[PDB]
Amino acid sequence: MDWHIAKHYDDILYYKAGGIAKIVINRPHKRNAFRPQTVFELYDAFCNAREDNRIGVVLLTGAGPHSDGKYAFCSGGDQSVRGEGGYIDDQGTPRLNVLDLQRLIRSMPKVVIALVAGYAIGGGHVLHLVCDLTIAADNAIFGQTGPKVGSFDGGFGSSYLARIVGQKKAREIWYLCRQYSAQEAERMGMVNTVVPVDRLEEEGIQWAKEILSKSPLAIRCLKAAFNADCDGQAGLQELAGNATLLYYMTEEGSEGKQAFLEKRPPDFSQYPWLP
Amino acid sequence: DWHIAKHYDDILYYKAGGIAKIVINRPHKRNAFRPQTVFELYDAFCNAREDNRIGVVLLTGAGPHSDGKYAFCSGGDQSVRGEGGYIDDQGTPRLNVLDLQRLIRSMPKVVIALVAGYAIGGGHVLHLVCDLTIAADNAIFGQTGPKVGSFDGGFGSSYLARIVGQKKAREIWYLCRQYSAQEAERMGMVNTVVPVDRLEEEGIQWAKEILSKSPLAIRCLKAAFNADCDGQAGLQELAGNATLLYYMTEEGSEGKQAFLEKRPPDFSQYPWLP
Amino acid sequence: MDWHIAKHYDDILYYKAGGIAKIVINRPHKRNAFRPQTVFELYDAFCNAREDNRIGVVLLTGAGPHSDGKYAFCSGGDQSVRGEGGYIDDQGTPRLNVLDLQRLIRSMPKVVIALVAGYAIGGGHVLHLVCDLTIAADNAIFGQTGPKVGSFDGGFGSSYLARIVGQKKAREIWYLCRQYSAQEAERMGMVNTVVPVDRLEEEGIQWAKEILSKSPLAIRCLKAAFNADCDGQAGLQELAGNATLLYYMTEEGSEGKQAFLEKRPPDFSQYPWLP
Ligand SMILES: CC(C)(COP(=O)(O)OP(=O)(O)OC[C@H]1O[C@@H](n2cnc3c(N)ncnc32)[C@H](O)[C@@H]1OP(=O)(O)O)[C@@H](O)C(=O)NCCC(=O)NCCSC(=O)c1ccc2ccccc2c1O
Ligand SMILES: CC(C)(COP(=O)(O)OP(=O)(O)OC[C@H]1O[C@@H](n2cnc3c(N)ncnc32)[C@H](O)[C@@H]1OP(=O)(O)O)[C@@H](O)C(=O)NCCC(=O)NCCSC(=O)c1ccc2ccccc2c1O
Ligand SMILES: CC(C)(COP(=O)(O)OP(=O)(O)OC[C@H]1O[C@@H](n2cnc3c(N)ncnc32)[C@H](O)[C@@H]1OP(=O)(O)O)[C@@H](O)C(=O)NCCC(=O)NCCSC(=O)c1ccc2ccccc2c1O
Ligand SMILES: [Cl-]
Ligand SMILES: [Cl-]
Ligand SMILES: [Cl-]
Repeated sequence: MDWHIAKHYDDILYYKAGGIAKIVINRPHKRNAFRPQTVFELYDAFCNAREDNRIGVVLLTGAGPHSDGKYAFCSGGDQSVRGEGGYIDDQGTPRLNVLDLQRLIRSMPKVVIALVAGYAIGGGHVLHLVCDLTIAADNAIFGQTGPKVGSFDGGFGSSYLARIVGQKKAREIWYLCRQYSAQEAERMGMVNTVVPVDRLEEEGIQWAKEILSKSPLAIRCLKAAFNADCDGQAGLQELAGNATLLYYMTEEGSEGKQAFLEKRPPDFSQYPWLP
Repeated sequence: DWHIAKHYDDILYYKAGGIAKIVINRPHKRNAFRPQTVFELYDAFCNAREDNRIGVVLLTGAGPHSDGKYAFCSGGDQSVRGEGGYIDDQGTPRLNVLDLQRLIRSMPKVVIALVAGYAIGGGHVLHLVCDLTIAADNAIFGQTGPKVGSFDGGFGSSYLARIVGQKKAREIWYLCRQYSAQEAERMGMVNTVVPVDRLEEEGIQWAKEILSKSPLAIRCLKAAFNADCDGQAGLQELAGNATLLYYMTEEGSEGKQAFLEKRPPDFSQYPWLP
Repeated sequence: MDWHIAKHYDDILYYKAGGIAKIVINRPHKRNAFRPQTVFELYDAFCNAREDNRIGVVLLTGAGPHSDGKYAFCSGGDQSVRGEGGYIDDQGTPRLNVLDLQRLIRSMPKVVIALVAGYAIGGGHVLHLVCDLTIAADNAIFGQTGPKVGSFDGGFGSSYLARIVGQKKAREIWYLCRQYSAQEAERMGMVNTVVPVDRLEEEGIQWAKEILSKSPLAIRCLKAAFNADCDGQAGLQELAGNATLLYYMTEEGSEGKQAFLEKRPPDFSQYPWLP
């Protein structure tokens, strides 16, 4: 596919083609671990994709293979910049800004697909989970390490994982910190499909296209609806927000706006009280 | 064996022993429901709810059709769809399947979807809200909303996610692909798969295993499962059953008699248990 | 492994070795059914394990094989002592005290692993479910019987089961009261791994050891986090409670304590308001 570069970053690469955007984590020397900068850039890129009216689907993946032949989606938080209370940015401030990225991916009204080749570990594992869909290469390796490396993600990393693979498997994943193959990840319900490494991107594009032929309004409403099963009032905000969006496309709704601007009482008398 | 219980235009309705059977009968539209179909379905389920002998309802689609094809339900009849809903005979737009969803979900009888061939769109959601699903090996499952300009962001989304998990639920809705009976079982939304010509017999077999159980235990469990999903509405069903059971106690009856006899109640004999 | 007896009980056995405790239900004549006393002792043992700072993992299992060659994890509430409103203890009081045990297993900040050989039925099934993890022998048999024997567990027995195997299977389990093999139990997501009968304990020990090499603080926080997806404010209590525990290890927190004891206003001016 004709990928065009959309913006230049230090830690990532960002492209667009038709209704598809592609974001690539580009720190293969650290198994694509994110440092605070990486997250800022990821945030910026996803935000860009959110703002682009032509983009309906974002493919997220890791740069590879590395000089050692190994693939990686993301290895999570860069431990070489970790200190007191978080990951230290260039200015000395401790951060856990991936939490903001998690929220953006989760709430943005575009479908996000993780394309996992090789390692999706730790925060990189949580990143794949929060994407709407996951397509794995048959060399993909999934797991958490928190309790081994002195961390934990007790937010979407735990609760949301449990809403994917159930409570028994979710706990196993976190407590033992083992590694799981692509086939195991699919069997437990956290990977949508598995393809050969050299077919990964093409599968991503194929899935993106099947989505891009759908109604954008139906898709955004559904995404909000799924979030509403998890995120209480925050979820209701997204779902009700879309109801308001749709209501702002009605004649009935516009009558209320015009009435105010024209400084007259609104006339809703023609509109029925449906069952 | 099956005795007809009431006559309808769009559906068929039978009863035998503790089992009722409701059949969507519009095979010319792959058993799509129009507002009338829903009214009749509602009426039939309500009837089944009211019948003290009925413990289990089997829900299925009429088939095979003249073209040899099977269908459970294809969802909302798009040929009667207009502004704001599906237009009934009287011109009023409706989404009354939402009421049917609620009745199936809340009624204290076990409802089993028997899916042969297509369970698509609103027909897919209908199978989901039934307590159990038994599929024929020719069954085909899927959503189409984002393709045909619709969506079910209620039980169609959230409840689906409580069955197959969030990853698969989203795939189902976003891509609108079709899934085989075997795939549907593997992902957790179908309870078992049998050959087409064994579907009804399997339904009857499952119904019978349920019919030999305590009706009180079953209704309490169904409410309990709903309570994990439906907040205060779910608590209403569950607490409601607690009240029903409390109205079978001597302690509870003392309170009633005391009021009717215009005297203060005496609960002093009853302990405050741990 | 060198198991040392830790305390004597009538209905159960209790051992400890390294960071592992083992609790065994010992009433094989009733397929390890629990009577009120059994629950009291189980509670006491788990509570002991909770109090022991060396113990990080508890293995729960049933005594066997029985004289008839049959294995059992637990067969649930002892129906021979069941009367009006509950299971009658030795003093005549009806009880459903297993509900308290369920809560202790679920909330205690140690990982609990059910090792299921043969029958895990009824309340014994629910007991396996509330344990964090389940390892089954390939002879394991799982199921509920409530609607057959005039009972039901509409608490963790229903809702939590549904958070493991999904709503369709959970309902099947309860409505039909069939039996399910170890392989079926794994396939539906309620068993973490299946091993041969004579490997069950060794697998338990192996899993326990992989957990015991992890950070205890990370593990307790994760366990609370998983409970928070299910138990509303009770879940928030456990999770927030751990946040308080961690806050009580900070210098910032200690300044507040010292200020009060020294009868002076606290000085938090040096501490930043992080993003
Ligand atoms: C699982 C691997 C993907 C690959 O193994 P492999 O053997 O193939 O290569 P390896 O030698 O281990 O690594 C390759 C090189 O890249 C480095 N590297 C790999 N992954 C990371 C990494 N994640 N961070 C820093 N460096 C990394 C390695 O150190 C090494 O560098 P080098 O020795 O050449 O100098 C492995 O490297 C590994 O164990 N990585 C560590 C995973 C990890 O512990 N992540 C942190 C847990 S917490 C997490 O991600 C996270 C993040 C944000 C959070 C925010 C709020 C709340 C919670 C958060 C959270 O839990
Ligand atoms: C996937 C099939 C099951 C069957 O394939 P097949 O190729 O074998 O059949 P087909 O080619 O369509 O031919 C069958 C005949 O039956 C008709 N038919 C089948 N299903 C429907 C139908 N649902 N409505 C109207 N006509 C239908 C076809 O038009 C056609 O008639 P013909 O062209 O020969 O004159 C396919 O036909 C199909 O996509 N049918 C339409 C499914 C559909 O998208 N329904 C609406 C989605 S939403 C829905 O049901 C719904 C309902 C209520 C809701 C309420 C609140 C919120 C959301 C709701 C909701 O999302
Ligand atoms: C699958 C078995 C579990 C095994 O069959 P098997 O044929 O191999 O053994 P079996 O011959 O039937 O039984 C062996 C001996 O142990 C006895 N036994 C086995 N299980 C139990 C048992 N659970 N209670 C009392 N006795 C039991 C048998 O009666 C028999 O006694 P014996 O004739 O030698 O004198 C079977 O024994 C059996 O179905 N046992 C009954 C299981 C059961 O119904 N438990 C009660 C469901 S409800 C429950 O556990 C429960 C508990 C607390 C709750 C608290 C709050 C809310 C709900 C609760 C709740 O639902
Ligand atoms: Cl981790
Ligand atoms: Cl649909
Ligand atoms: Cl039971």
